Amino acid sequence: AYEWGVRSTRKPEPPPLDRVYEIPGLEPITYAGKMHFMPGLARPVFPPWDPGWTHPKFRRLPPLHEHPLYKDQACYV
Amino acid sequence: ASDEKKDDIEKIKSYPFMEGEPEDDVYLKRLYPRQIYEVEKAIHLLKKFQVLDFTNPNQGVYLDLTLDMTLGKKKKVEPFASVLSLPYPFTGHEIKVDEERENFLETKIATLNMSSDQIAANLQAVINEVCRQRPLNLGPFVVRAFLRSSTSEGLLIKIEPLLP
Amino acid sequence: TVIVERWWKVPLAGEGRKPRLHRRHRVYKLVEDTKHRPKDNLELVLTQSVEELGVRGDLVSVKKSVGRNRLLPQGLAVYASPENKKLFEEEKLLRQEGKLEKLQTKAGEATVKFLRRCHLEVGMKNNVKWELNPEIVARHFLRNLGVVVAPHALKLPEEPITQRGEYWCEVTVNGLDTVRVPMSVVNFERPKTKRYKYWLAQ
Amino acid sequence: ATSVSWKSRTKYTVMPVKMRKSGGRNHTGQIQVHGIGGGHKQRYRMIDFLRFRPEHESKPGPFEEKVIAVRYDPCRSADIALVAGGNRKRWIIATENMKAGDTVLNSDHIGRMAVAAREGDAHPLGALPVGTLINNVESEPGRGAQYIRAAGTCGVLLRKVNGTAIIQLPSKRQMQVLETCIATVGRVSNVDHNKRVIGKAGRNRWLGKRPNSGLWQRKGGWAGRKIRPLPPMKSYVKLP
Amino acid sequence: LGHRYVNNDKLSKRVRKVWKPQLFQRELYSEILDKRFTVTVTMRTLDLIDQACGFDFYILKTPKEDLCSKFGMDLKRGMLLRLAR
RNA sequence: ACGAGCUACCCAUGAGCAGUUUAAAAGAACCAACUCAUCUAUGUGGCAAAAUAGUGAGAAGACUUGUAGGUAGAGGUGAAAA
RNA sequence: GUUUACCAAAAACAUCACCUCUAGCAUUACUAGUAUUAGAGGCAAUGCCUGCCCAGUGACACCAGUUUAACGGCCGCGGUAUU
RNA sequence: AACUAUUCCAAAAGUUAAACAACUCAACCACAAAGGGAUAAAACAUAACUUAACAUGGACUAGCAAUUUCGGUUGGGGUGACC
RNA sequence: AGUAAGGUCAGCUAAAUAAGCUAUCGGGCCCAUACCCCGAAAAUGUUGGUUAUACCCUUCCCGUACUACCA
Ligand SMILES: [K+]
Ligand SMILES: [K+]
Ligand SMILES: [K+]
Ligand SMILES: [K+]
Ligand SMILES: [K+]
Ligand SMILES: [K+]
Ligand SMILES: [Mg+2]
Ligand SMILES: [Mg+2]
Ligand SMILES: [Mg+2]
Ligand SMILES: [Mg+2]
Ligand SMILES: [Mg+2]
Ligand SMILES: [Mg+2]
Ligand SMILES: [Mg+2]
Ligand SMILES: [Mg+2]
Ligand SMILES: [Mg+2]
Ligand SMILES: [Mg+2]
Ligand SMILES: [Mg+2]
Ligand SMILES: [Mg+2]
Ligand SMILES: [Mg+2]
Ligand SMILES: [Mg+2]
Ligand SMILES: [Mg+2]
Ligand SMILES: [Mg+2]
Ligand SMILES: [Mg+2]
Ligand SMILES: [Mg+2]
Ligand SMILES: [Mg+2]
Ligand SMILES: [Mg+2]
Ligand SMILES: [Mg+2]
Ligand SMILES: [Mg+2]
Ligand SMILES: [Mg+2]
Ligand SMILES: [Mg+2]
Ligand SMILES: [Mg+2]
Ligand SMILES: [Mg+2]
Ligand SMILES: [Mg+2]
Ligand SMILES: [Mg+2]
Ligand SMILES: [Mg+2]
Ligand SMILES: [Mg+2]
Ligand SMILES: [Mg+2]
Ligand SMILES: [Mg+2]
Ligand SMILES: [Mg+2]
Repeated sequence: AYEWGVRSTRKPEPPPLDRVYEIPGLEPITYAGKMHFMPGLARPVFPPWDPGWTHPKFRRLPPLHEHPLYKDQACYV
Repeated sequence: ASDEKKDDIEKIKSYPFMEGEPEDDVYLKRLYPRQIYEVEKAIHLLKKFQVLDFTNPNQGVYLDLTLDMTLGKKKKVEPFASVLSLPYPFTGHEIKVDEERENFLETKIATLNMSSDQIAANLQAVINEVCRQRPLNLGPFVVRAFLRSSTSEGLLIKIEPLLP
Repeated sequence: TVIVERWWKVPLAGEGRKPRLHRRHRVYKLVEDTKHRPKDNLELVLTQSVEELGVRGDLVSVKKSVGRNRLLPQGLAVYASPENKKLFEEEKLLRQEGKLEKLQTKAGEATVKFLRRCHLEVGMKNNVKWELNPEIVARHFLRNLGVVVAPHALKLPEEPITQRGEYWCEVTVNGLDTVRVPMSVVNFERPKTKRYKYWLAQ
Repeated sequence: ATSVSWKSRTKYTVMPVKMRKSGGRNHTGQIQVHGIGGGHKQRYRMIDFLRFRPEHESKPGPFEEKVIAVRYDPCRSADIALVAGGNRKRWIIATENMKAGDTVLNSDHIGRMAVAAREGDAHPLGALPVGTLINNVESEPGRGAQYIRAAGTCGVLLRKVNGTAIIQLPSKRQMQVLETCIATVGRVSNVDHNKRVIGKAGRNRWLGKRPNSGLWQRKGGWAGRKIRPLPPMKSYVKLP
Repeated sequence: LGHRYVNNDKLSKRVRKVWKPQLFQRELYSEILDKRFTVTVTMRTLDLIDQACGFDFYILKTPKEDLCSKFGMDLKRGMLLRLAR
């Protein structure tokens, strides 16, 4: 079929990981220690951000099925 | 001498050949090169093949000789027909030439029932007879020899010792 | 990989010093290219018998492209390093001391493969009485199937054969592998006549 | 500076979508195609090329839809028609005499004998009669309609051999395609688009074509009436 | 990077010329790491692999000046730590 | 290296065209705002490194115009005047 | 309608029309299009017409060959009805 | 030259491989064929062909384009002539 | 003015082996003419030099042709 997305308009995929991460049993050297970008050092991989305390406005939108009134049957409004 | 037939003469000379029966008792003719060389063994084998492939004891052995009738100079020599009677004629014979001029001649030697010594003697006479057209030592005249009977295939005769 | 040399000479510097390089020393000329050479072959030791190559533990100078693509990655063969060769050479000594190789030569394995799927036509002429013996059967291999068979290798079913029919022949190579090939005894035909009647017509 | 293409919408919708003109400038910003720019502002309608598209995968059977209205599309030279069925609507290219309150059948079942060719039905090339006029040709199964979409252009099926159909494009070039591809029977609407006459230079500017350059170029060897044999048939069937 | 003479004649035009190696896409197997890496390799690299009689031998025997690749040095360091540890 | 705040063209986003004549908002007609600059006279270190006065052509369109963005010198742009 | 802002506003360029040429097709131009489409050009509405010529050159075919609404070309000497 | 396009060779990847023109003149054989009067060797020491997308080296054609110049004497230069 | 360039039967062409066609002259065929068939004659613009001549050069003569521009 003809999907309506366009490669340029869609969000780019993440850049390929550095070759150091592919070597088993080898700790990569990243610039996360100096908390700023530096050429020649591997790009760090960070775990998903987990705010200990939830904030109303700045939190991600909860999934629809998380709502208590969510039901499998499709009702038309 | 055309370069096309010079390639052919190079090709036939490059065909591998080995002496004696290999270690394997049973092997493919494709895998191993020719082995049968002796004239005395070849004549006996043809008589043996007559027993193995039961036919008439009398068979005309039409020998095929891959004669180098070319490459004397840069200009090739022309075919001819030298007639010399064999010491043991079968029951002066012309030496025919190939229609395609592919450097092979088919001339009858003798009957199968003739003894190997007489047939080998006839073979030696044929070798000297064919070389009479170009007896020069500048280039070789014989490349390969294949002795076949009426109901048998040719054998690669070790004709190099019999050239002189 | 290209190989080039400078057109203009470079002045010397013999005290272990880097020589002076000028613009005219950048002018190169291609003297030889490594990809246009007639490439050589790669020698490998086989760790498993191949259908058309040698047998388990054998030296073969296969084409360089083949070795890196299907032999080495799949484990059929290993690099023929000098240290690797003596491991197989010593390995051979153990089996051949007690006659336990049973692997055949490079051609010997191919002989078994061909004889596994083959049929021999034993053409006999009925105008004269014929009796089949191992010497006669080996003849038909050379002409029909192109197989050279030692007279002692063949083991006929010991039943004299005087009429056309279907039988079996036991073929043994190097006294290690025994192959039972089908035997088809049919009336003999001249190949010039036989090929005219069947091959040329169809 | 790199620009962003306006084709950012991801979900299909029948309503017209906003559209930005280019003017021949590529993403870099330089002119690549001359004589384009300064046209009347237009909105784009999302056109569903794939005729056979079930609402759900639960029932892959043939379905029949209803035509609501036939409108004028500024982008293409043909006329598009709104078609609704089930719980969705689609903009598809209308054939020569498609009108409001009409029913259109979409099917893919390749039957042995035949299927009657109607003016709006879309059927695979394997079930259509030999002498059928077609448009919206699908080059490969599931790829979608790419060929024969201009106003008044219709291709004619030629023959079906060894489970493969051969059609004639409007350029009088034979094309080979698998018989399972979906095609639409009939001729594309707005037949007299070729006979339309532009009354003044301004009407070209309204459409969006800028005037040609005034440089006088002497004709080379490329010009002159060229008689050339028809190129061989283009086949999209991959022979194993 | 360099120049050349057209027709290989000195009295001819001087021309800028760039010679590029022919690159190939291959995946290699290392016994020390037991992982397959899809690495852009050249025909000379494969010849050096055969000359050293092993991919791991090629990395561990060729020095830094011969390898001239940060991936190779990291590949050696990964295997060198594997042996010592 | 730096320049499309003037100018050539284009992409966005806005804003103007009163009266009069005609089934007409028709690249129709009369005539302002508005935009170009035909002819002549002053001016020629001038008010002005291209203007003033009179007179002219278009004035619902291929029209004028504000803001902001894009194309950069082996090029950009051009209803070719190099 | 447009052009040499600052010596030429024109008979120059553009233009509706006609004609030749090149292309069977997908994710940034052409185009979210598909030969009644889109580019590279010539000539200028309408009306009556657009004659002859592939030798050369160019293009196509990439071979014979085919093309001028492709670049271009489209004849002498002598005599002859009182003058 | 680069670059764009066309074509070939090399590199690279892959595919397949052990081969055909009698005729019995005599005559055996119930046939089907046979025997005497040929049934070789060989395929090529690898060979042959295909190869999408990218892409290297060396050539061919075309487009586009780069570098550099355009002699002298002359009753002023050009033109004719001369060296 | 300069430069270029040519002359051949009565006419037009090709060769310098001076030929071919037509015209002209004579004869045949027809009632006569023409067509047609047969036979004959015919020339290298001019002077000089080119072993000697001719295709060449030179002299004389006729006629043909291009150019004559920047201020
Ligand atoms: K339309
Ligand atoms: K800007
Ligand atoms: K002023
Ligand atoms: K004007
Ligand atoms: K031509
Ligand atoms: K003077
Ligand atoms: Mg010193
Ligand atoms: Mg459009
Ligand atoms: Mg135009
Ligand atoms: Mg023009
Ligand atoms: Mg601006
Ligand atoms: Mg008004
Ligand atoms: Mg008006
Ligand atoms: Mg004024
Ligand atoms: Mg005034
Ligand atoms: Mg006044
Ligand atoms: Mg006015
Ligand atoms: Mg007016
Ligand atoms: Mg800039
Ligand atoms: Mg330019
Ligand atoms: Mg303009
Ligand atoms: Mg001009
Ligand atoms: Mg000019
Ligand atoms: Mg005007
Ligand atoms: Mg001006
Ligand atoms: Mg202006
Ligand atoms: Mg003016
Ligand atoms: Mg017309
Ligand atoms: Mg006209
Ligand atoms: Mg004009
Ligand atoms: Mg005109
Ligand atoms: Mg004409
Ligand atoms: Mg021609
Ligand atoms: Mg190259
Ligand atoms: Mg220079
Ligand atoms: Mg000069
Ligand atoms: Mg001078
Ligand atoms: Mg003068
Ligand atoms: Mg001159």
